[PDB]
Amino acid sequence: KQISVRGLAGVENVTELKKNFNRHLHFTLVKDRNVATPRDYYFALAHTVRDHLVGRWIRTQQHYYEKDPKRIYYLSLEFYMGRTLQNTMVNLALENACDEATYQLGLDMEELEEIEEDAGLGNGGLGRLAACFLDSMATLGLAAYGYGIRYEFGIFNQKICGGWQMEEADDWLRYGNPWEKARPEFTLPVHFYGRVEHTSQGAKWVDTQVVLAMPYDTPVPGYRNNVVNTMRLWSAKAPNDFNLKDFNVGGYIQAVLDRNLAENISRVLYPNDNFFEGKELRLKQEYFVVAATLQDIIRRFKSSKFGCRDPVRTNFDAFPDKVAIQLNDTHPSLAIPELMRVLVDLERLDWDKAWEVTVKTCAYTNHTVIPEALERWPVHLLETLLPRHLQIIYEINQRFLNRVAAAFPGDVDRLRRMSLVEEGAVKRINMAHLCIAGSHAVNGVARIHSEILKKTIFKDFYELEPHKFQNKTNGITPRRWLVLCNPGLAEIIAERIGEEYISDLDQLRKLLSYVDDEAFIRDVAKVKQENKLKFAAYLEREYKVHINPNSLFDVQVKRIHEYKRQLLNCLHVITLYNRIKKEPNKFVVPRTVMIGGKAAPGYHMAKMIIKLITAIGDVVNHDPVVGDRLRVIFLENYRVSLAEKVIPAADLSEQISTAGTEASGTGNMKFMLNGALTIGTMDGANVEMAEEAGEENFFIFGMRVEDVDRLDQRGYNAQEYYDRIPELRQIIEQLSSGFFSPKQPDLFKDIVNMLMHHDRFKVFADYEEYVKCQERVSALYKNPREWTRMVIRNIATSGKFSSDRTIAQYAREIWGVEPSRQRLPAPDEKIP
Amino acid sequence: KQISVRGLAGVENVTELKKNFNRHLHFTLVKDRNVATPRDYYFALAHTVRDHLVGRWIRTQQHYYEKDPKRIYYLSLEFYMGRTLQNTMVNLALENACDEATYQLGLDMEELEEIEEDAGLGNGGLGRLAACFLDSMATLGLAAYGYGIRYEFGIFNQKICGGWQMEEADDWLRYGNPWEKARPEFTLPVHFYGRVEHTSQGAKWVDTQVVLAMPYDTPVPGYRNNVVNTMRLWSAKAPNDFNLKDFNVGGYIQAVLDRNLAENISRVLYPNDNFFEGKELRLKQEYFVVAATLQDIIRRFKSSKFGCRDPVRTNFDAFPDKVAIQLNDTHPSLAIPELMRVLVDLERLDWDKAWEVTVKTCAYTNHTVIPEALERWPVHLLETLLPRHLQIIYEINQRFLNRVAAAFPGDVDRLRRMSLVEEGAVKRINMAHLCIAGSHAVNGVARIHSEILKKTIFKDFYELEPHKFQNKTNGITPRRWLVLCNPGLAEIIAERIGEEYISDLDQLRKLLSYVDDEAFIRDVAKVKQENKLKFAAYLEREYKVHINPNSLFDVQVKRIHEYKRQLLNCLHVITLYNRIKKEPNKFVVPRTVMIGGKAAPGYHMAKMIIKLITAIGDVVNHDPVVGDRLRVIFLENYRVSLAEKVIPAADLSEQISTAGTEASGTGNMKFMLNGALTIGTMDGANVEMAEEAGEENFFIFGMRVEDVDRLDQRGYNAQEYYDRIPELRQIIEQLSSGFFSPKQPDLFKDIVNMLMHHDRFKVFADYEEYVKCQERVSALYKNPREWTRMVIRNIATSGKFSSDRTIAQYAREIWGVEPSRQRLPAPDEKIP
Ligand SMILES: Nc1ncnc2c1ncn2[C@@H]1O[C@H](COP(=O)(O)O)[C@@H](O)[C@H]1O
Ligand SMILES: Nc1ncnc2c1ncn2[C@@H]1O[C@H](COP(=O)(O)O)[C@@H](O)[C@H]1O
Ligand SMILES: Nc1ncnc2c1ncn2[C@@H]1O[C@H](COP(=O)(O)O)[C@@H](O)[C@H]1O
Ligand SMILES: Nc1ncnc2c1ncn2[C@@H]1O[C@H](COP(=O)(O)O)[C@@H](O)[C@H]1O
Ligand SMILES: *Cc1c(COP(=O)(O)O)cnc(C)c1O
Ligand SMILES: *Cc1c(COP(=O)(O)O)cnc(C)c1O
Repeated sequence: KQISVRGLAGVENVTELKKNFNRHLHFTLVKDRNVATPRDYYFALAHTVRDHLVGRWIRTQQHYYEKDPKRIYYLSLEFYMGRTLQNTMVNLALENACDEATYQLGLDMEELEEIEEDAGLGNGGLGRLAACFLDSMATLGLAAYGYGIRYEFGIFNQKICGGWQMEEADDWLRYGNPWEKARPEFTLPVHFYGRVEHTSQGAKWVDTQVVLAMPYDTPVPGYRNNVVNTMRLWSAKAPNDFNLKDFNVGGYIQAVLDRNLAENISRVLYPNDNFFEGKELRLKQEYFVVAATLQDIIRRFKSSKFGCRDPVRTNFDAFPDKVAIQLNDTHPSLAIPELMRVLVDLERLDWDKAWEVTVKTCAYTNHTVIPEALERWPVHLLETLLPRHLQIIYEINQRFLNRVAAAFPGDVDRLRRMSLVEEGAVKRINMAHLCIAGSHAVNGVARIHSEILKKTIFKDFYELEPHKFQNKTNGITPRRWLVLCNPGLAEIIAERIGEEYISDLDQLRKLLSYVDDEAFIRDVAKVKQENKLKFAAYLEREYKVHINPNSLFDVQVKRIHEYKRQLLNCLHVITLYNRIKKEPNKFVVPRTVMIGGKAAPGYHMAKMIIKLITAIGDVVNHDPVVGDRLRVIFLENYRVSLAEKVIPAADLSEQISTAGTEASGTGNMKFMLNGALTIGTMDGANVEMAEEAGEENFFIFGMRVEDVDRLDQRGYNAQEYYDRIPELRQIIEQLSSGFFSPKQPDLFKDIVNMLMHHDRFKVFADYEEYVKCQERVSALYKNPREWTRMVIRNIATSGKFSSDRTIAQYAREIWGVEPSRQRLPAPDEKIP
Repeated sequence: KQISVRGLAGVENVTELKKNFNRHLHFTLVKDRNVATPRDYYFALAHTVRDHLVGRWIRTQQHYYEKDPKRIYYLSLEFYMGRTLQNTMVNLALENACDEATYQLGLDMEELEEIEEDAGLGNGGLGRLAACFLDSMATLGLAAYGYGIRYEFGIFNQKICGGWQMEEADDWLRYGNPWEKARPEFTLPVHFYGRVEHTSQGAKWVDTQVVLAMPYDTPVPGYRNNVVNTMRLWSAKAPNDFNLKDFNVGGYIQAVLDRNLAENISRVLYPNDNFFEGKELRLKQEYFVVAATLQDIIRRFKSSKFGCRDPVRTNFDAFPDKVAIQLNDTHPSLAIPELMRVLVDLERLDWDKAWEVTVKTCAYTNHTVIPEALERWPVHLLETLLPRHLQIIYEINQRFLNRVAAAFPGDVDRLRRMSLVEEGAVKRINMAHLCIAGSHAVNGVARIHSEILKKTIFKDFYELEPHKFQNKTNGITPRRWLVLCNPGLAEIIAERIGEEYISDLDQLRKLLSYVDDEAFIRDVAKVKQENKLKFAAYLEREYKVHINPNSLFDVQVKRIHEYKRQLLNCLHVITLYNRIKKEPNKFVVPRTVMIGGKAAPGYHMAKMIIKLITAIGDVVNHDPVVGDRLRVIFLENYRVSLAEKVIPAADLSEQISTAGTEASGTGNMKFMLNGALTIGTMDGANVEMAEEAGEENFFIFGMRVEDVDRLDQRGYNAQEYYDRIPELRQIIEQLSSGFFSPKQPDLFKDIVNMLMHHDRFKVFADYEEYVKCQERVSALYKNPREWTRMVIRNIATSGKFSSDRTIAQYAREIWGVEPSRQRLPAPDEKIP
């Protein structure tokens, strides 16, 4: 029945909304009632909600121009936004008035929200982080700017055909985007290739090709405080001139068709999660965000109340007190040599003076320690495409290694290990060394990840500069991740403690005084039950299904990777299958195991792991002896809007990374706040979460970081595990015999040789502890009342994992900025 | 001071307009007064004017769906619209209220109209015709549809650098288009390549690639009668599937970058005027309009009150009484085999029965007799790209030549001359033969052009089917071409005869009773003078100039071609130059000779002719002895909105085509209605115009069609002319000596060898008569009063050259449709 505090259904504003809705169907959409579709209705609603945003967005921006804050620019190559409609109504408190208004126009608003396409401009974690951050910078009142690429194809749509992933182009822009404001008026040029001449006073980047960067702005509304900040996303556009001009007389028409070569820089998002691919088109995407963003930054500093102020030079020795740029991973590292290039080559500051300014402005977030994720660009590729930025990266290495030398006299290996230039047969630039060297702050995303950085990959850097290294554990936004996807839970919590918790999540602690309160136990388990019934039917309707809603909904949803160990969960699922087929009239707690997530194309192992899951589902789900008891499902095309549907309905969250690989995790937190219990290793933010709810209100198993290290020193031999555990040996035999692949028996023999001979993530070493820890999960699900009271101990202790906490600490400890909860005055106009 | 009847500046609607204008700056544009530019103001105005259009457009279309007219589809690959803002206000009578409203918002509306980009979706004549037709079908109340390609780059922008044309891409869509309504909702597929299998009952076009055709609609408002018709322009979009799907596993990312190959079909307009280029991309553009349009046509027949009606089959033996398709030139000829393909292959009608339906639906306009303009497609290219349409074109040739054979027994040369298949070493299909064979009507665009067709190129066709051949002389729209570009002239005429003439131009005859009326002579010469002063300053401001406004403004503006004979006008200009330098203190009527127009890139001669003109301007305009007396100017980037500025200010119209080459002409008519006097040959519609004003109120010279034919029989020898005329011989010597090219003396030696040795258009044969006829022009300009009274005899007799006359005859004699002047009721809605 919903009607939670989705705000007020004010009679006035409901008459105002129905009116404006009907106006956009007519004037904007040019459609009449006896020819408009649901999609037409979705669009009229989008444009009406978007109209209540703009006086606040115009006022917020006018406001920062006269009040001149220090501004925070968050540079990221991914912004994984998902849908905007419900969120904007949550934030603007329009949700009950517009469901009334559409109720009375006769429509079902929840039906129309499903017509919205996700903005899938990110891959997984790093980009959802960027998107959660944005909401929390807007809610904390900060003059903050998200800058990225407007990709026309975001992350691909995954189709499973014959158990295999088939990729499809994510054509999210086809029907339009009501939430962007193209600003061609504000287009800027980006230069590529060319050459350098060092003439008279200095270096000059000459005979470059030009690509134009065209801005498109989306409003980011804070939670109910009248602040609407901007995300500025750049599109690539060919110049009107050389494309034809100069002697490129190989066809006028061919010359016009070749504009595309240059518009290809923002055509598509590279589909890889935690993996570097040294592709020239990725380096152009990286350089293109940085060049157009830095011109926008320098232009707002110059012409923001310094526009007035002369008397000596444009003094950039105020630039760090007016500017902060956060580098989200090393994909924007070119911001360092680019700020040096404009400062030294264009503004003709002195190197030392421009460097000090660059360091005090810049800061870097590391997102993984895994080697193959790290960005090490071929220097042949850097000086063709950016010959001046390679000069500048050489000068910087030289001055930095002279700082190392002077502080660690004679330690010639330190010099070679700290170098930004990796001498090897294919000399490369290590971009994370660049970022550490040119940022005043470097941070990890969970305390364990941040300690691993200090003790192993950046230890040379940490003893040279202890002061750069920090931690800022990730967060999730309680607006999307609690009140937007779980209005039932938010209602029952608000009903007991109020609504002040959505901008102050630590308040969830007050729920601890209701673990022993019976009305609350019935309510917490009833929302969980409605959400499970609502997801059961989602799959029978939108994908034909019959899952059983009374089973434990066991879900692992995240990008498909070997470190994430979807395969361990796979090994758990066929044990349980085989225990059942051996003692079939033995009771067992029923479960639906749902596993979903995207594989990069060409990550062959990840593509085999999808095929293994669906192959376990083909057998398990069609065995008459198993019945209700076990159902294996692959959840196709996992994305942000599916995550808002499957994380509310889950009972068990599966976060089983090998310890020391998952830097933080954030699905982690989405499940803890929404009432699931976590099975997991002492990895990433899991460690912090078990610390917040009590180890005992969590299900930890497996090796700790020391134990993987103790096992690598020995040498990991999986033949030992196979040999010592019959249950495991049997799974391996089934796999290699063709039990799961009848017609093609040797299909999964790649995963078996991987597990048996070169498994980097030690699946078999965590298997016994995982099957045992999984017995304890089922034992407690059997006790409903007690499963629900540790769920309440998890929800009530989730406050630390709100992004408002993360961002209030980035603000204070790195940007040097202060958070506000205050409402911007922002009404608007009126005259007659 | 303007304020003509540009309608009423109603206080109410002026308050309504200022209000809505301010609304779009805020809600649509997201801009505030202290940050909006002129372009922002232009856009808010465009969106407010466009809002008064939509209830009429939605009502007009609802109206044709219940009233079910026969619909007229005008298939054209060019629609040369120009700007839409002023036109829509002219047609909707909003022009005085919006100039008041913007006056009071403080803006200058005439300033904001100049921010509008032309829709330059056409090359010259054929496409402006299509655009004039559209306005007149909407003004005559016809259920008519313009269908074309939405090109992203229309015809190039011409820059002259060093006297040479330099092409630039026409990026008209950059800042947006407020007048289109994308309708992705209504996307349809177009198939290419594949193969045919003839299975069981019939042929099947199998294994085709698919390109999606995406519709974009623009409103076409009739003059003040509440009718708003649609122009539907198709965009090419890649499928989401094979682009990646199938084994096109040569990169996921490369697969996404290759979507462009298919979106290239509507990237750019081929820049050639009256010239065929057998390029595969042109044939895909041609097939793409036809396939998506014909699906739209069949779908509105089926599902328009026949949607209700069953009881036997969908009977297409009602299709010609419900449908008319006009083929604008042979660029849509594929409509014939495509209607046969759907009817025979898809609806499984019998061939004879589907053919009769195709002929009675189809009709064809020929636009030129010049050979190199004619479209003769390589059959290797037709059966790769469209293997079924080549089967169908073979069957049709076979049945047609069996009709010829039966009626002209034994005439084996007729058979080979009438064939749609030109056997030659590169077998080709003659598309005009196809069009004659599959249309029930074929028409020329001027009576002489239409007689030339019957007597020479299609004479075999005419004696086989006399009944197909017709004439429909072209027209120009008096809305754009009189009241929109010349409000001064329209005011003074309306002031004496009223305003009913703008939808009934023949009324201009009433002005004949004011040739001997003095108030009218002062008024007709004063508007001409204001318009000349307003164009003088246009070039000094927008291009730095100082032309003299008291000189005779002598202008030839049209596409650069050898048949058009810009070179004869060039030969006139240096005679006059040399007469002056020989008798310098002899008075001569001063003139500014303006020549402008676009050359196709790679039409080398046309590109030399531009260079010759600017080279005559470099010498002539910098001779101290010449002074005020002669100024040669190249009018750069001639397009529709420049034509609205230079045709009002002209005194002399130059239409000097070699007789029998210009099929009709329409610049012709624009100048006659706007008060210029025509110098011209007895070519195209010039013949009809001299017939309407009296031969004597015109300046005819040169060979008539018989004389060119009499000279070709002899053989044309230009050495005879050179030999017999000293003035000519001298021009040739100057040209070949380097008089006009000091630093590179042999630069124009290509044009001299062309003139002297292989001039197809007989420049020198019309030279004596042209210099002599030009003496008579200057003699009358010396007599102001008498130049103005023959101008009044030209304006007063222009009525026949309105497109409402052309279209009322296409309607009656070919579409079988009746014209209405009645106002559609069309107000709109209201409720509380
Ligand atoms: N030159 C100016 N005069 C007055 N207001 C301005 C000016 N420049 C910016 N503003 C205001 O501040 C906003 C900041 O623009 P931007 O620098 O692009 O983020 C503008 O949209 C206006 O509200
Ligand atoms: N995320 C990944 N993890 C591990 N190996 C990968 C991953 N993505 C790709 N690969 C490997 O790296 C190559 C380049 O990446 P891609 O074309 O994206 O698969 C592939 O051909 C595989 O050999
Ligand atoms: N199925 C229908 N029911 C009612 N009105 C319709 C229907 N189909 C079309 N119309 C009306 O007629 C117009 C014609 O659409 P079209 O066939 O696309 O040119 C629509 O925009 C509606 O105004
Ligand atoms: N409109 C034209 N009239 C005459 N010759 C032309 C024209 N356009 C092109 N040509 C010739 O035809 C060839 C193909 O056309 P284009 O590439 O458009 O110039 C050119 O290379 C010239 O040889
Ligand atoms: C939050 C989120 C993630 C991150 O989940 P992890 O378990 O941290 O990998 C990935 N993808 C989607 C769609 C998400 O919403
Ligand atoms: C009307 C028009 C033409 C046609 O002029 P002609 O003299 O018939 O060639 C060509 N181009 C433009 C821009 C026009 O407006």
